[PDB]
Amino acid sequence: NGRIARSLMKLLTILERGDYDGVPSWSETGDRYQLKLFRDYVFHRVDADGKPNLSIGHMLTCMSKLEAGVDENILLTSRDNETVFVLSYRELRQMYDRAFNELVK
Amino acid sequence: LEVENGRIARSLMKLLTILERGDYDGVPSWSETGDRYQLKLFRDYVFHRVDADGKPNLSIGHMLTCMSKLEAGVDENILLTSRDNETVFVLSYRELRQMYDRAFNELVK
Amino acid sequence: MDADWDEVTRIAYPAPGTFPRPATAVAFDPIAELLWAGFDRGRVCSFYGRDLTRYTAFKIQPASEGPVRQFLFHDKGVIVLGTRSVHMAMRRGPALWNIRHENMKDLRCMSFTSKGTQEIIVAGWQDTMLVIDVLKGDIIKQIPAQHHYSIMKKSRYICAATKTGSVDLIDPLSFKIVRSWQAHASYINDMDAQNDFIVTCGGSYMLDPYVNVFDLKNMASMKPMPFPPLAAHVRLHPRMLTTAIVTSQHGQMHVVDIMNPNSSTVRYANISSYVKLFEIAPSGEALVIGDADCNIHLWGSPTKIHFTDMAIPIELPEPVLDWSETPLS
Repeated sequence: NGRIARSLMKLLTILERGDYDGVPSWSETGDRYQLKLFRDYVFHRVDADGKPNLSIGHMLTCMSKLEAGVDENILLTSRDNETVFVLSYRELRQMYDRAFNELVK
Repeated sequence: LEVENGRIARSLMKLLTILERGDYDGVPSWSETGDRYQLKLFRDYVFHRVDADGKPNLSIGHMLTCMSKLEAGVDENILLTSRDNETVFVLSYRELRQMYDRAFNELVK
Repeated sequence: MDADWDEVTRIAYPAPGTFPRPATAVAFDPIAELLWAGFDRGRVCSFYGRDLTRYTAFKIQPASEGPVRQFLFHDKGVIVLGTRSVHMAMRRGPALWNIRHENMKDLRCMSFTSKGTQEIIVAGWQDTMLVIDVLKGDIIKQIPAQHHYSIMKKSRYICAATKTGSVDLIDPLSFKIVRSWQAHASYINDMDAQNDFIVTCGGSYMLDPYVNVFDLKNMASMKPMPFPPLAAHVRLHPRMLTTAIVTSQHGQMHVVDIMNPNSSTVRYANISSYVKLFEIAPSGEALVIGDADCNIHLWGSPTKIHFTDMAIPIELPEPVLDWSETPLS
């Protein structure tokens, strides 16, 4: 099927575009900030002492739950721990889809 | 059940672990410098392509071919461009694959 | 009132050791079992349940634009007032909207208007008041402020405390000033308005030995409620509609009945510094007192304490043999 590969490519397509510079929705007060934090949650994990946690099981599991839009909640946090969200994969899937559609139209 | 091609899925995930990571291993803006900076422009080239008028080119065919050439490290060159549009970089997938491997290995250590 | 009430929980936020800057705004959520706190540098966080466990957190403005001013609450989420902007977020954290404008210069207070929770008006130490559509996150219209305002509470009218010890009684529909009430000689330190009463603390730096009282139904001032320790903060009880709780600057609290003032109950909150914040839960079964040492003291009956009418649990994240992890390669 290859849904995860396509979802990974959608993440790369959606996130960190140069055109987002100076756009409020992608700032820490904007309504798409959680999309950056989800990327951090999955792919920029570290243990205590700061060593990258590159566990592939975590990555594929999170991407799979995202694709299925399951009701499970996860804790998204900024690096400085001053932003803390509780979001479901269900909501995150909807939010990524919204961001993607902004690129299509 | 998810069914995925191993090398393609893994190559995408490795890119994501590297890019826009920010500071790392005592190196400030590690993700934005050296080898990692080239990977940043490569992601832009593959996934943030726009045509004239600035409309996103979202071709999955283009994305898959580029990721495949990267993983295979072919001697074909590509043209990467800085975000301010001023600087152009010429390098092969072979050379990019080397930067790619180096950058990721630094996360493994 | 009750007798078994006590300090149930004390937390220090921000945590000692970074830094000694207390919350600048606090409010109990009427819909979720959450205490909301706002801080300097535009930081907000919520605390869940009787133990005040940190829940969600977000920013509402750039760090340079100072403190959080006030909270309001909507079914869709929490409205947060900053100095030069207005923010709305999900209770679970993510931003819904963020409104800035040239005429948002020094905001201090806000209130719902005549459309239930659909519309708010924001104001401050500035000559303009801005009316906002909460659902759309849009400014609807702008209205001159007759005076600079520091505090807003809403009952029958939008009650707006000025910088000169007066309260303007503003019609929520037309926004005209119906009546102005000189509650204290030179300044107002605190004000609440609930169920056709206004209550105030204030002075003539020097606080008055009473809580002044205004009858909104009959539109007349009432005999002040004596408070010898000097009244600093006051809140009306949400279930006992003629009862107020008053505290001194040092945490001496009196439960008093506006209709029978001489009858009173006295409790002492052992705070290490002076009171900064004082709020009562919509349930009337909890209150918080925050001091200048960043302590947040939660009071209530140790067995019955809860913040909202429906004390619901909230959306949270989720062995002998548990061997093993494969790194990405």
